[PDB]
Amino acid sequence: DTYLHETLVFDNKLSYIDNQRDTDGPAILLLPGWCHDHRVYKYLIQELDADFRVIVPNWRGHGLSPSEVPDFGYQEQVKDALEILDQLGVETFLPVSHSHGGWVLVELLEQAGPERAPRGIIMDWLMWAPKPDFAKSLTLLKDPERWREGTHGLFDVWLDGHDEKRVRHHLLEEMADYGYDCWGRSGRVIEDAYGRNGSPMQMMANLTKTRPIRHIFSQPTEPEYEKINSDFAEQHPWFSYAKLGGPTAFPAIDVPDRAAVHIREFATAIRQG
Ligand SMILES: Cc1cc(=O)c2ccccc2[nH]1
Ligand SMILES: [K+]
Ligand SMILES: [K+]
Repeated sequence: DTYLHETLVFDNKLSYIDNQRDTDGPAILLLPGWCHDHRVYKYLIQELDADFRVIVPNWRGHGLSPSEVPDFGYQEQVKDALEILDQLGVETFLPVSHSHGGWVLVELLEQAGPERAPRGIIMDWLMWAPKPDFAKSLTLLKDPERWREGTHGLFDVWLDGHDEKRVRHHLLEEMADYGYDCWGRSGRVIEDAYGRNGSPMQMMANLTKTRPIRHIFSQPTEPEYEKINSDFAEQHPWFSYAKLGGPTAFPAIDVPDRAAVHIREFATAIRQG
């Protein structure tokens, strides 16, 4: 992209997006999920580019040139993200995550505190403990014989029977160059994160300093899913959700306008005390 930079972060060389917009805070920090890069945010960046400083960190072995790296998890993602934020001299940021980027967002909210990271937005992140089908997929991702088969079953779930041109391009073209190294790592970390933390909702409830977090999602579409978000929202003043009605698990791609108004609303709220 026009905005794609690269820096040394401890051992590893990481690419990141930085639009270097010279404007009022907070910074908008878009956090990739596993085994994809800033390319998932190219439509979202367009919505935000003019009115905000937009930062997109790419994880170790993630970017236009995927490469094998030493095993790491979401704690390393936080430190990696914070190291890029120190080098860019960014203080106050609004983290916005996609899917299992959420583990990075919540740990980041903890480690940075409510002053630097006063709110967060989590997009299409499975709020409940893995269901058998998702549990099955992590299995396949972790198996060096069937990891690719694992990715294809997930692609089926994320597209939800839609011929959605932009999302299909993301999955089959922009994730094509990611291998078992990444997809195997993704299965290991996400499985461990649900195992260790219970769920995203347990992790968020467990924060030392609870904060405005909004879950914005299109999937899953079933009533039972909306109710756990609704019940959690009832129990926690700080939690809200928005069902975006988009066709796929990638609203950043297929309803970027809708993603942006929620991001903008949280950005506005931050700018006003
Ligand atoms: C980009 C992306 C989205 C996901 O929901 C996911 C889940 C498991 C493994 C890898 C993954 N990768
Ligand atoms: K279509
Ligand atoms: K609430």
